[PDB]
Amino acid sequence: PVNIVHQNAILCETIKKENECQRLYTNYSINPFKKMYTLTGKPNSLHDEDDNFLRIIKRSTQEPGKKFEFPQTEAQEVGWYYKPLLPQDRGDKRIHYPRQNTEITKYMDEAWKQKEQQE
Amino acid sequence: MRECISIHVGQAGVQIGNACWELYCLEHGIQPDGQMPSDKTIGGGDDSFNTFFSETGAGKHVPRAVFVDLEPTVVDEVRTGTYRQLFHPEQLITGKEDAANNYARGHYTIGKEIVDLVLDRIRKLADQCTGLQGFLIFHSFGGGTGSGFASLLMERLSVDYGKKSKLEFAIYPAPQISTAVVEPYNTILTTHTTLEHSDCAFMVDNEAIYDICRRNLDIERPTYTNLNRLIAQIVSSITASLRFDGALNVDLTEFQTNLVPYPRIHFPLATYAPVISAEKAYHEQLSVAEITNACFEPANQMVKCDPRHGKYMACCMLYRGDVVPKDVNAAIATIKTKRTIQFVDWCPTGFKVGINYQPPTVVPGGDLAKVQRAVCMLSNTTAIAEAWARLDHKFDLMYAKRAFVHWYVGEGMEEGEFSEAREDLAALEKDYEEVGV
Amino acid sequence: MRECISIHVGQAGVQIGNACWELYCLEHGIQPDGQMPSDKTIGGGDDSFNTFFSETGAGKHVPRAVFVDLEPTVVDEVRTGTYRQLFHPEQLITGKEDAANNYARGHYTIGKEIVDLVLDRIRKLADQCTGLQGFLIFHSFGGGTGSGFASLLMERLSVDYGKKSKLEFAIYPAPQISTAVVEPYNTILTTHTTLEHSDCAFMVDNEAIYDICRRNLDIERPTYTNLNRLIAQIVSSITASLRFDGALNVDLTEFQTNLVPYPRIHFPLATYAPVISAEKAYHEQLSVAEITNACFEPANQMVKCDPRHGKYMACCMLYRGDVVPKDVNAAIATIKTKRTIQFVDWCPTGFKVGINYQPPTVVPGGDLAKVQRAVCMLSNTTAIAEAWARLDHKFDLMYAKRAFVHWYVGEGMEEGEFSEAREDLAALEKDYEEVGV
Amino acid sequence: MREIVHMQAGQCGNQIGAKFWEVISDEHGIDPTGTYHGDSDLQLERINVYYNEATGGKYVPRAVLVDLEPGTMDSVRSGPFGQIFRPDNFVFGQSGAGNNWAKGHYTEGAELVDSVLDVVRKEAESCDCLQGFQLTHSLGGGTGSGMGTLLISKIREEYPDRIMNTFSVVPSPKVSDTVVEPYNATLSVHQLVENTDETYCIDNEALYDICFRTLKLTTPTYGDLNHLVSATMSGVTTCLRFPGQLNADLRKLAVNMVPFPRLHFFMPGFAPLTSRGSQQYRALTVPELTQQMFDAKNMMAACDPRHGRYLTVAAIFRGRMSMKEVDEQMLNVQNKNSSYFVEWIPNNVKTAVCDIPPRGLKMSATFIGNSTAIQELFKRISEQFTAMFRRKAFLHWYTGEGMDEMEFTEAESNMNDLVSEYQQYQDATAE
Amino acid sequence: MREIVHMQAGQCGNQIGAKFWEVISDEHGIDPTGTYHGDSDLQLERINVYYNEATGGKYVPRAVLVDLEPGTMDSVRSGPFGQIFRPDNFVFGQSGAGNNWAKGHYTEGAELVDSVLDVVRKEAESCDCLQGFQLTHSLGGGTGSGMGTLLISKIREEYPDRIMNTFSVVPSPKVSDTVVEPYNATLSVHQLVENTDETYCIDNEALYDICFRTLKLTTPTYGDLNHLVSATMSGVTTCLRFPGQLNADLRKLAVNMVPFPRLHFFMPGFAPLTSRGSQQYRALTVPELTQQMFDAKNMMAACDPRHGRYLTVAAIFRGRMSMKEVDEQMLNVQNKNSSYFVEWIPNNVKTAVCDIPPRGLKMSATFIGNSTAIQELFKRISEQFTAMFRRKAFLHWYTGEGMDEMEFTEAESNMNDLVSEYQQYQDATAE
Ligand SMILES: Nc1nc2c(ncn2[C@@H]2O[C@H](COP(=O)(O)OP(=O)(O)OP(=O)(O)O)[C@@H](O)[C@H]2O)c(=O)[nH]1
Ligand SMILES: Nc1nc2c(ncn2[C@@H]2O[C@H](COP(=O)(O)OP(=O)(O)OP(=O)(O)O)[C@@H](O)[C@H]2O)c(=O)[nH]1
Ligand SMILES: Nc1nc2c(ncn2[C@@H]2O[C@H](COP(=O)(O)OP(=O)(O)O)[C@@H](O)[C@H]2O)c(=O)[nH]1
Ligand SMILES: Nc1nc2c(ncn2[C@@H]2O[C@H](COP(=O)(O)OP(=O)(O)O)[C@@H](O)[C@H]2O)c(=O)[nH]1
Ligand SMILES: [Mg+2]
Ligand SMILES: [Mg+2]
Repeated sequence: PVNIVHQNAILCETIKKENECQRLYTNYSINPFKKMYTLTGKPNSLHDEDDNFLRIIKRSTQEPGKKFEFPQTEAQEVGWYYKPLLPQDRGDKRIHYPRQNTEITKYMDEAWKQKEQQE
Repeated sequence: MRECISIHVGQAGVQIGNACWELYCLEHGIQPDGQMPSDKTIGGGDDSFNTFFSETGAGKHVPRAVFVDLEPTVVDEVRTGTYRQLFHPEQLITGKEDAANNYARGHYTIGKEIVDLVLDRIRKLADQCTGLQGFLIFHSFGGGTGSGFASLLMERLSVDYGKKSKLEFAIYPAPQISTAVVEPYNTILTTHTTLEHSDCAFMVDNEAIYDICRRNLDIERPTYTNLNRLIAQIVSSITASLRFDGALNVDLTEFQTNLVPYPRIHFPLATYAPVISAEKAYHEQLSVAEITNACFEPANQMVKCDPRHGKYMACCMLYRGDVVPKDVNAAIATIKTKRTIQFVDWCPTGFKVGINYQPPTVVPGGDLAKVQRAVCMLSNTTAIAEAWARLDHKFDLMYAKRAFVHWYVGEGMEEGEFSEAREDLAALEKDYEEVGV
Repeated sequence: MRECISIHVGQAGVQIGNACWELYCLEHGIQPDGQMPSDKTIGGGDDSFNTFFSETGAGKHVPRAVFVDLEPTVVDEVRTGTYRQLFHPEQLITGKEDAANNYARGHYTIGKEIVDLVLDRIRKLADQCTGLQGFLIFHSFGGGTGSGFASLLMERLSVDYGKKSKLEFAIYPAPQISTAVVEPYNTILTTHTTLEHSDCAFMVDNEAIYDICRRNLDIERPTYTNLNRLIAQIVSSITASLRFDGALNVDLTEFQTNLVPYPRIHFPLATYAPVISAEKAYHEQLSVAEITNACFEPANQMVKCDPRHGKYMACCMLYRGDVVPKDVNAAIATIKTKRTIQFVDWCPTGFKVGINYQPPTVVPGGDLAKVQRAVCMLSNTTAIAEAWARLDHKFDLMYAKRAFVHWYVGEGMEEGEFSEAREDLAALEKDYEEVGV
Repeated sequence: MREIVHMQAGQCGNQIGAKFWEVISDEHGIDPTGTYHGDSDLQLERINVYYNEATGGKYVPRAVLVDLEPGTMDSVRSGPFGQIFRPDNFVFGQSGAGNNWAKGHYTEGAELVDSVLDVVRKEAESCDCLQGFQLTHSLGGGTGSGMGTLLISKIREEYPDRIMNTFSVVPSPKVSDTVVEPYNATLSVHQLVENTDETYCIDNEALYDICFRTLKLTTPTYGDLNHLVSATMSGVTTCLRFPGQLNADLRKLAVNMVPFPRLHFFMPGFAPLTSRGSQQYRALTVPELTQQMFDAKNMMAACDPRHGRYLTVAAIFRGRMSMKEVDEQMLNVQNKNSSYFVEWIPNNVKTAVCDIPPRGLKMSATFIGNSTAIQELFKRISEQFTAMFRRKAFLHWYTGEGMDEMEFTEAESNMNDLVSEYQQYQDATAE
Repeated sequence: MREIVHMQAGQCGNQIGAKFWEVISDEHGIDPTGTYHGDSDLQLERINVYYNEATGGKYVPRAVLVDLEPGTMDSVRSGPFGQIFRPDNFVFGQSGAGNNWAKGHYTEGAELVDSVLDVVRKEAESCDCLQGFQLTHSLGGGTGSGMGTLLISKIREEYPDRIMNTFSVVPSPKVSDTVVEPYNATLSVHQLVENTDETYCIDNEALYDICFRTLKLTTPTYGDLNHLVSATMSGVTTCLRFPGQLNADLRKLAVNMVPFPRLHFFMPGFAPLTSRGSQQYRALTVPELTQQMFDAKNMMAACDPRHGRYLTVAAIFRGRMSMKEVDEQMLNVQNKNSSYFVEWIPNNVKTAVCDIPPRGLKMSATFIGNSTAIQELFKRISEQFTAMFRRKAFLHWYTGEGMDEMEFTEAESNMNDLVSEYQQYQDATAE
């Protein structure tokens, strides 16, 4: 092994790296699918904001469907129309027949609630 | 006072769950956030959601579902979708790597890592339970998560809960349509390992769903959305008697006793009617007899088996909507006076019927039409023997000289398990034959 | 009348007190400058703050706290912090040079010049009081000021006060993690010097709360501040009975007499429930049965030590919030009938309950969401035998060839008392294993 | 999550992987100066499968560039997207050894194997759950067939449970392509047999036939062929980067791909390749998509599929479509061309759908077919190797490097066993 | 108020002290004249540790610069941050020393010992609560060895309880940079054994290696080489002047590292350690800091850490971070490195995390290792001392002013004795 040949090979490689090839990135950017939280400031610490960050976190946690008017991948199409068409008055016993419990039933439902836990 | 815990495993479990839970929420008035809004709440009652939801917080309903899969994407879409606020975040369980259509991967490796977590979550849900009638487990025989980790769930739930029943909704591989190649291996393995554990497994062919969607629904461009929407309507018609008052109410433990004649013969076939479209429903006169015979047609049967090639062991009819038991009984009498509809001679009475007053609600953006009555027949015919003889044959051609076997035997299964599964299915086919004679 | 005297010794103890007095101030409505806010408590004030804060004629509230540390960094940070005018400026005792993880420096050389002033101020606070209940001594087992100075302080209070109760809050060394290297030395020394004067010492481990913050509170970067907030919630839950009212009110004088069976095993644990965050707390039933079940879980103790290889010798529950006592009885019945939770053969009576009406109070800038119920659970279980045994084994490995002993023999403690503490911890371990027969 | 590291090796590897990172960065919406500029939210879903996070919202590709002469990586880090990589991952050798397998394997290449494995460990322990390794090269020359095989062997003996795919540019049926290439290809596919859970064989002449029989390309150059390779080499792992109705990752494809371990040599292909003039006279549907999939002209390995039998085919679709139509077209092709599929494997098709299309191209599809027709390529390489090996030709370099004829003879033993295996499974019957 | 007195001895001592005072004045916001040119008030709370208040706003450093020639005094006075020192503290001789231990310990410099001790007493008796003395000398030279060791002996005789640390520069493995360096290295470390309490053996060769391989730095100049050691200075003395979550002072480090009293030779380290180019391509977190912490290309001593065993490792963290991660990574490095650490001492890591990160950095780490690998330097200098003492090389120009051979005899005796305890406690079985 010949030392100066090793170092100036490394020198040629380096000057080829830090020639004009650094861009000095001009955008912080936000990826709204990772989250980190490490401040948890001291209560006595008196020594310790971004509307675009509020907008991007709102569009991250904005319940998608309200941010696009046309759908996406069909799992975001299967529930595109969650609003039930017609007013659908559910109190109408003539049309809708939901099972309504009774005060004679709710009490002993509560009675076997802790009875059934050790079946 | 009654409910049922739904465990949805695999991609074919979670997409059917996305269809099912939107159907239940839109049927019960639940908004996707989990809050019952105005014009939906009624005073001093309406406990129909108690069989699938739980009242929580200060007015929120959370479902009794466990969404499990070994891979991401298809579950974190649910975590970041329309129903991202409906589910408890500890009920949306994912793994790191995928079972890779490998039953060995699903059952003897990384599938047996989140098994403790899912059984802990199921134990917590059964602690929150106020009276359990069973587990609705949604999967495909398919490959990987729907076979290995689902069969592990069968084993753990059977050795833990015991007396509680487990209804499966299982997507069978089609006769002609296939999307994988190791599914003849996976289906036989999971059938062997869940034969002793499953209580009743309702069988579904995707190819038959595409046939009925193109024929009756007039959907020349169908997809998994329509398939799982129709399967959701089937399971809703199963569970409607737990939620709505009817002339004849039939629950899970009645359904199992009425259907299966033997503890190994527990694989029935479901069909739904009408699957008529919105444009073609204007010209029809939907009535009890003409939907009963429509269910008995050999084209709405949802596994590609003609019931002519066999005998009906038993039959359960579930009616929803404006249905009168006189027309029910007249339709059943007409079906019995038909000659080609052959029941077994050892089962003279062959119909268990139920009628519920609540009509099947339809989801906007779907393809099914709103109808005033519907039938959900879940017959137990012998025609499934032809299909499983066919897939035993498809297993035999691949297992003739050890195709796709090195993965299983290198990652943990032994060679003899394949032979044990094959002889178990042979014995079961002979059981079908000797019962059918 | 029912009061406390809170002695905060060591950097860890001062951090606990920094969280604790913020929580106490927010509970009792005091401002950070010490003044009660204007246009409130117009009915004649309230006697709720009298447990912690003394009242002067200027309308300001002076806490009954003695901050002490030999290192003049954290106490000076308190003195220059937001809670500058709240504390008594002469209660903020601080040294000039720290013990620097040396029991000899904390107990003989450096600590003996400051224990004099600390006793003087403890006597001043005790004389300016009516009906003293006990001393809340917040320290840690890391050592130096935490071990040597706390041991010397407690030895000096033993001859002064005698029958008064001394509740200790110590941070136990983690089962895999130790920051200092002489932690076996200083833990064995502080245990030897606190086995005879302590009445009830709560160990609160660090990586246990790290795992709790990872799972329940759902934060991947928990600093010391979250740990101090959880310990502050624990001590607020245990001292809420002296300030508020409700059902059975449990006093500082006598949960020590209902938790300690023999006067060497005064070493219980602590567990808060629910420790769940906001989004996960929103989607669940916060009910008495499930919160007690979460209290009796191996993944929720504040010390990483499985409660399955040991038996619950005694246990005390504190239900802070609107808790109906019938659900409490049903819950404790369910845990008593469930298996895998074991009590010693001399334990048909093993629970003491105390229920309050005041709900837990949320601190702004924290992570725990406010919920209407909480249980602070204190178990004096014998499962800590394994932890005591591995600390004994670590001390044996250290002292087997005289590592890190030259400091102690140069400025204090000797090999003779090292052997004395060795045989004393041998006696403690053999009594601890003699109990479980 | 799932993550893959890409491992350019040689001149061919360092060009194809550079165009690959250009294409996948344009797909995920990354500028040459490493920042997000896209308009669709779903691009930043699975950045972590190919990129590592760097401070200030930066995504650096998990890529290792390996060469035994500096000039190739100097040309790579000169043009667009050359400054997106970690500069410490550029591992260079100031020796040469560009067209000698022996001197690239047991010589001055093997002094660089420690450095390239150190970079591999650094890129592989900085992720939560590593899935596999993708490595790109050609089966000819010293820096892409000796370095590649030694690196694959070392990573296989280090991390045996991860998936391993290599994309190799296999030789041409006609012409020469660097005369000692039969030697290099023979005792490179020798190490490709035991390792490399799946290998993608790409033929240069097949690529030229694709660019000029269907795509026009009146000035077809070199980067367009690299684009054609990179389109499918990105479309294989689109189920890891985008959600779909039916996803299928590398382990899924590997499990349902090879019936036997020594059968992992495939033919890639891209469906919606058409000329600019003929773009107007087209209707992008699943029928025409699978019509251009099942297409001997669009195979990037020449090795005509109708001269053998298909073992397993796979389709990875991308876009808005109906899988009734997808499964119906696969059913139709298997029902019609039944003699070209092995009859002891019923339904030998694996299809998956991801509903995220590329830029433009309303629908697209990627074909991966494992057939018995690669025995033509292996027989050709065996015949040329025996012709140049019988009269001791072009062997004194290897023997003076330090090898011996026993390795070459067992290399032909393994290759002839491989040919016999493909022939046996080609003519095997069901019963 | 904890107090440290700073002393420089020789050319190396004055240069490294000048760089340390420059860096600490930049941290505390003190201009070269003396006025506080800073922003926050938190750096005035503990400014009395390394500064003494004067009339007006001036803050004079407590530095007791020593030399036997005025040349380096003139250089440090003309250089930047040179007028900040008190002009009554520059104590320099006239005769000459700087390569001879006899000339720096027994005569010539022996006259200056009284003056230096007078200045040391004046500076150390103006302190409220003295903690220790930091000598920044260099063993193996002249006054860095002779004057440094004699001053250490006098201060340890006068003040037996205060902590005492040296930052001596050990001889390089290659080159010599001084012919009588093997003589003076032993003759200095003999006094360094039973007098000092901490010795941070910094190496020129490892400094070259860490400036070249990690920092690139095509020209190494000279300012960066001492800038790294000054970063180690300010990293290890952070807790005495800045508040933090975990506070460990010099005495806590003393009771944490050295198990047995003559085992106090520590390996320094500093590890944000980013290169010129690969800094945007690198994400700085606790995993990356710990990876640079436990890396052989980062410990700035000559000895290879693979040889021997780790007795203990300190980890001084600066910045705002999480205790769970900075705790679990020091757990998992021990879990990964089984035989590297000693088994008879469990969990050989002392962490200490403090706020207020250094200037122009997010987070920072200061490695301090007490591995048994440092016995190699002791062994090698014992080898050269034997090799030249068997033929009395350079011995008469030691004996010219006293220096009977018994000093060499029971210098070499202890020289090999320390090798004996390092070997005995290196690989001893626990039980
Ligand atoms: N009807 C219907 N079937 C589906 C759907 N998704 C998947 N399948 C079926 O699932 C089969 C594939 O097996 P899966 O259960 O999906 O396997 P997996 O859940 O993806 O688990 P892995 O293979 O390990 O990833 C296919 O044959 C499909 O028929 C769906 O949304 N609707
Ligand atoms: N929960 C919690 N624990 C802490 C905190 N600060 C220090 N500790 C614990 O304290 C241990 C270190 O020993 P300490 O008790 O801090 O020693 P000290 O109180 O500083 O006393 P001296 O060392 O003599 O100055 C560590 O192992 C930590 O577990 C804190 O803010 N919160
Ligand atoms: N398709 C394709 N083929 C290439 C590319 N680069 C080189 N080749 C083929 O590789 C053969 C020679 O490979 P070579 O450069 O010697 O590989 P090396 O030894 O690793 O440098 C040539 O005949 C080319 O046909 C490329 O970017 N794309
Ligand atoms: N960092 C640093 N090291 C030095 C300097 N001068 C000498 N050394 C090292 O110290 C050894 C000799 O020191 P020497 O010049 O005799 O110190 P002196 O007594 O002050 O003259 C050599 O091995 C050098 O590597 C210096 O100015 N700075
Ligand atoms: Mg899947
Ligand atoms: Mg301290």
